Amino acid sequence: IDFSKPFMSLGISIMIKKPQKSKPGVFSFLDPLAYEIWMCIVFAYIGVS
Amino acid sequence: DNSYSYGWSFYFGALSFIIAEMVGVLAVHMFIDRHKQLRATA
Repeated sequence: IDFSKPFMSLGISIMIKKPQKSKPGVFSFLDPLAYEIWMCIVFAYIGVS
Repeated sequence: DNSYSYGWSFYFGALSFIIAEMVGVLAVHMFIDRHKQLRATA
C-alpha cells in the first residue's frame, strides 16, 4: 500500500501500573511473627505464670 | 502439609486452656487457705 508522509510521531514504549502506595497497616509491628506465635506467646505466658 | 482460618472448636480449646489455668490457681489458693486455717488453730 502507499503512505503519506507521517502526520504523527511515535515509538514503541513500555506501560506499567505506575505505583502501589502500600500505606502500611496500623498494627503492622506484629508482622515478623505469625498470628499463631503471638497467640502462643500469650498462652505460654499464662502457663509460666 | 491458602486462607486457612480457625473456627470455634479451636477457640473453645483455647478458651478451655484459660479456664483450666484459672481453676488451677483457684484450687492452689484453696489448698493454701486450708493449710493456713490449720496453722491458725496451732
